Amino acid sequence: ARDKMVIQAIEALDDVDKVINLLVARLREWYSLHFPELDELLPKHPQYVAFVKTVGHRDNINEEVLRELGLSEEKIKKILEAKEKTMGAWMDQTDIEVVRQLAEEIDRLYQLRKKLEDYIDR
Amino acid sequence: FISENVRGIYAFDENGNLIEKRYFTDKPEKVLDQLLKGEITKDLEELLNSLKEKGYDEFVFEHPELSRRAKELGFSATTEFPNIAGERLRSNPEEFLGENWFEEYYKVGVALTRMRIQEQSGARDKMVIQAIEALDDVDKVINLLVARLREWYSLHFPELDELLPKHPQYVAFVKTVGHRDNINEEVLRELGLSEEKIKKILEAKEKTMGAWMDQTDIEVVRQLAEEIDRLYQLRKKLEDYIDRAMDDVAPNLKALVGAKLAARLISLAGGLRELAMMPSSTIQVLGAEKALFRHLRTGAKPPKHGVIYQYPAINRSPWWQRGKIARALAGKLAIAARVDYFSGEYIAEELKKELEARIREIKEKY
Amino acid sequence: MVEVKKHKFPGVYVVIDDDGSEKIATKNLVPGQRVYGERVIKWEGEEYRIWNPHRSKLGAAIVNGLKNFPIKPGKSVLYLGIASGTTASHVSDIVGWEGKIYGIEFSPRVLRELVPIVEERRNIIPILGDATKPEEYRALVTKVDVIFEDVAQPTQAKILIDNAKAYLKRGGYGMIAVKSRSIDVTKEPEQVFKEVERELSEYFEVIERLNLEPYEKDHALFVVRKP
Amino acid sequence: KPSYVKFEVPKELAEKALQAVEIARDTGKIRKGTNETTKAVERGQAKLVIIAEDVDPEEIVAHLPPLCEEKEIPYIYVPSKKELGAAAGIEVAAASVAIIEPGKARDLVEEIAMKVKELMK
Amino acid sequence: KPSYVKFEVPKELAEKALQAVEIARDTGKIRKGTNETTKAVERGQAKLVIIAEDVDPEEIVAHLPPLCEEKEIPYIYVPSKKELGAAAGIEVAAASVAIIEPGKARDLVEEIAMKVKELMK
RNA sequence: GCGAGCAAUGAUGAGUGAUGGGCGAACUGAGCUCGAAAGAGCAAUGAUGAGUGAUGGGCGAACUGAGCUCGC
RNA sequence: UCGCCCAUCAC
RNA sequence: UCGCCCAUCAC
Repeated sequence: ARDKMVIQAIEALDDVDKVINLLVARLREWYSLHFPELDELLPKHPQYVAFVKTVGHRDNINEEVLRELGLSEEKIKKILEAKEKTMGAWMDQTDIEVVRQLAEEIDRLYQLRKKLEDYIDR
Repeated sequence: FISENVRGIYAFDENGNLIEKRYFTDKPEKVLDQLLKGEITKDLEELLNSLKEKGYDEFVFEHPELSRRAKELGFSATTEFPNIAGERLRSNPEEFLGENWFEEYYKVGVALTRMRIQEQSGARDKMVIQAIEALDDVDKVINLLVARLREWYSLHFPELDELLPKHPQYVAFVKTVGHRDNINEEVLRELGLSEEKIKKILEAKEKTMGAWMDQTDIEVVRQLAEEIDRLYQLRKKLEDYIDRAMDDVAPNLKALVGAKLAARLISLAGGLRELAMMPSSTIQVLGAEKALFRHLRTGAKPPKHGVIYQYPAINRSPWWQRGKIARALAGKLAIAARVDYFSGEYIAEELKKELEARIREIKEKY
Repeated sequence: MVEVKKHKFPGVYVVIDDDGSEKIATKNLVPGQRVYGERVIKWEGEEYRIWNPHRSKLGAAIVNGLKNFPIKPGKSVLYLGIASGTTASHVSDIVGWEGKIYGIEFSPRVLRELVPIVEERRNIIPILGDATKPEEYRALVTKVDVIFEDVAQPTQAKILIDNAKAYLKRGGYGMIAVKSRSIDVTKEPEQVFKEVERELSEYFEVIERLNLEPYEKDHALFVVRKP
Repeated sequence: KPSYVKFEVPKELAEKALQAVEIARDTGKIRKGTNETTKAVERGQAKLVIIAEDVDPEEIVAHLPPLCEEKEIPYIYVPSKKELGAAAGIEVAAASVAIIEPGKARDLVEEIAMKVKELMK
Repeated sequence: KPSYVKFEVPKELAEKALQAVEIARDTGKIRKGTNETTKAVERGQAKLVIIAEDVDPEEIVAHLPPLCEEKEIPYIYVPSKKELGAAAGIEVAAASVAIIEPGKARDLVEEIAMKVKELMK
């Protein structure tokens, strides 16, 4: 069946890219209730997901969680100055657990996108 | 005499025989959290009234502070953790609870441990509306990726698609069974299918019309089914959040100015209706007593503040800022009363953040 | 590429690794589950999980040649300072579907990661409360066959002894991993281990003592019987 | 769209009430912002009140319609608080505006009142 | 009479607890004031704790008796917070004082612990 | 002692490490601030010290590329 | 590719 | 400065 599976693997990569764009739009609109400054600073969807996985609660930021993620110093001269004066509100440390878990689930979908590109070649 | 447990609360005699036991009348995970941290509950009030009406008085409990609340309330209470009630009940539950007692321990113990963390978001009704859209968007991605999974797997075994139409059962088949020549009668019962469904599927094992997937073609289709399994776990993560967070309710004035000051200010206005109607300029001066009188009747200087002077960022504060803070407090107070009265939603930590920005700006200016 | 074999204790397994070394393991309580991100091992209709002695005092003590292991299939056990368990979770695999495990934790976060795993590890029950204060969890536990402590808090001698007054049966056993620094940071570890040996023998028959070098330093493991 | 509205309208009446603010401001007597609107509302003296459709949180103006029934005065809404502030001559926004004396605009405010009394019904 | 003085203290041992503070002051290891008492009463091996009889509100030290029953430690009291501060060597007051090492006071702590354990019984 | 096998079309070295979240080894434990200055007020029922964010100067930093293996 | 020290501003 | 438990992943 493999010449038909070429078509299904190509469509699966665009379908996986479409559901990643959808769940990251949901993650952006939800995390904007806690720290909305991130949405025009980070256009690269996987860096927005890796931030919400690694930071979780917006009050626990430092340089390491930005620098190790490969944000430049030209991005670290933002985020940190918004610690208290972000235009966002406050989600709780106890409520944001579901949004941290949503971000770890979406990081598994970048692995699915990569598993499908490893099969498109094949 | 008393022993303290999950399958209700228990009473035993000096010789270690049962007298009575009673089951709980609120959610047992909340009843255990009270009894374990040493405050007494309605079903134990009834069991000790039963023990009193039987003609006993020597009420030895397991716990010291549960026994404190008991003798502080007025009961004849003492404490011994190894007393003959607990030494019987925890040695052999079979005599008292029934043989499946560990199911009842399990189902409440894991719930108590999942529940022992407190909650205080700033605008939680909005922060749950986003989870209601996440439930709509989660079924929307499941109903997309499973369409790709159906169309791709039906190249190899199409005799399944119209036969397992409920999407989770098709995903579990493609995850756990996978390749079509694995299919046998036993693994379909290990998947939870009925005999009426297992006459079919096995019908097709000898005669399918699908074209071949090889050993690591079926693997990427299994990887897709293994990641869609986690999207059903994510649906449980959202269902368990909605069942916990969508039952919350909190007043705004109670958080912005504190309960006792909010409750006082509501009555100097005549009512919460008036506090939700009146202007900030009047809400500023409510209950100033004879300072407001001499501003009207004697034509003196207006008072800078009424009962809002008891606000915890005005009462201690130096003169340069007390008036500036009182004006912005009266505006933000008029908003919080309007939210509690017209809307019944919660935003009070946003209203605090804005007044806190104005207080920081007052320091930065003066 | 490995060979799977039985160990000297029931419910415990060994693998012969591709490196040509013996490594310790258990048969996974349910197959397909992950528990500490670990090296899981597929077999001919079975699944196994490693018990890593390079980050587990229980595994390291077994490699240092611990003699007396009282945890066996179908039995009842209490663990004090469990979290979820790179070192600890393997008691659920060894005790298996017919036995009972209580996991008690004081540390106010980590037990939240055991809570999902027990939606299939249904022989464990997790309870949050101070292991120093055996009254904290009284409603969700019973008498048991074995008690364990492995975090080595400053209170650890009281943690095992007073839990073993309320929760240990006649002909029951226990285990404790003792570290000197939690009781005194200045006097010799082997001297602090004597002060614990003379307090522990004030309530138990002490059946074994082991030092955890050359894995982990100034930590020791003791094994006890209640008569 | 906010909760506090009581009747539907097109741009009809609403663009004429914004036009009335643009001539009452410098021929008559006016106040701007919701606590000054509320002073002129509670002590009756506002002859017409204008409120925005985009107040956020919406709740700060939600008293103005029922309080204008309680005292018997006409009320109307307009599509943006920044444009209402600019019509009131200020450089910020305004959630509401109050007419105390129409100045030259009397026939125009009387048309607005007479046609709003077709909808408060 | 406050709720924390749960046993009747005689004309003996009280002055010996005062003396135990005086001689631990330069020779043992010691903390003074009730929050520092509280942390050295939880943490490590305290040997003895001392309270005043005139602490008001009584609630601030009312935690020390049940905290000593959970952890097998003796407690005793002396007639005044101002004298207990002067015994610790500070010109203010102290509601309580805690002994971590007795220094010279070791035979005094042994006599107090032996006699109080059989008094309360 | 001497030879033998392999190798720049790649010899050698390492069972050990990464990223994320808490707890424990007794936080400091009495000074501070106003005043011409003695003095006065606050403080062990907690004085003081320990913040986050940003601006400027200075200081430092680590794969090899041929050895490996043996019989008597 | 990353950390550390000193001097300094706003709250 | 020095330890103990924890998820997830590697050379």
